[PDB]
Amino acid sequence: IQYRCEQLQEIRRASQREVMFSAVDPDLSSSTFLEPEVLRDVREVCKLRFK
Amino acid sequence: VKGDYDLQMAHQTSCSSRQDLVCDHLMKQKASFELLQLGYELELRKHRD
Repeated sequence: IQYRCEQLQEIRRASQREVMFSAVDPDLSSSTFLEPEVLRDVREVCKLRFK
Repeated sequence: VKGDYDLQMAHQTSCSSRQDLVCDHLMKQKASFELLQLGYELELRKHRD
């Protein structure tokens, strides 16, 4: 039971106010701003399914 | 007739392209929905354990 609670607590902590989604001004090509991992993974999952 | 055909072909090509765009958007949308759907299915199994 303790093992399970610890697992769900870890998920709650990870959920807390996280993932800065910068509005990619489309024109601003250059700033190497690094896409949050969640966004990249979701996009890729969605793209793969689209293709 | 040739002139007309040319005109029609041109119109069609334009329409096809527009259609492809619409299709692409709808498929993107479907892809997103299916991801979410799978998410719900996965979530119910863990509640059963």
